[PDB]
Formats: sequence, structure tokens, C-alpha cells
Amino acid sequence: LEIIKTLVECWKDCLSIPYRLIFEKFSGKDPNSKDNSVGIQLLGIVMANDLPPYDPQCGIQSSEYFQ
Repeated sequence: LEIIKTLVECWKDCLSIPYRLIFEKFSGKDPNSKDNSVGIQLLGIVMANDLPPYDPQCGIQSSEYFQ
């Protein structure tokens, strides 16, 4: 996570932040799995910078994403 944080923070120039894999990280079910933690932490990293969440024209409708 630290490596990725510095990677994103340093190259804020040509990095198309990819969703539709962060999404599946926190789009889990089965409330007995610490598996959406990775997606939450990745979104927290991307939000630690000034990077907009969900960058609309990259996939899923905002409704399902944020739900």
C-alpha cells in the first residue's frame, strides 16, 4: 500500500486511475470476510491525493459503484 501510495502521489500526470478492479475489491458479500478492506484502503489511497473518485467515463454507473 505504501509503494502504491507514493507511486500515485508521484506520477499524478498520466495515471488513469483504474476502477472496475477497485470496485470488485469492495463489491464483495458474505459479512464474514475481511476482503473489502483492500478496496477500501485502495480508495483511501487514491483519495489521499486530490484524485476524483470514480472518474465517470470508466465503467459502472455511479449509482451501483457508490451503493
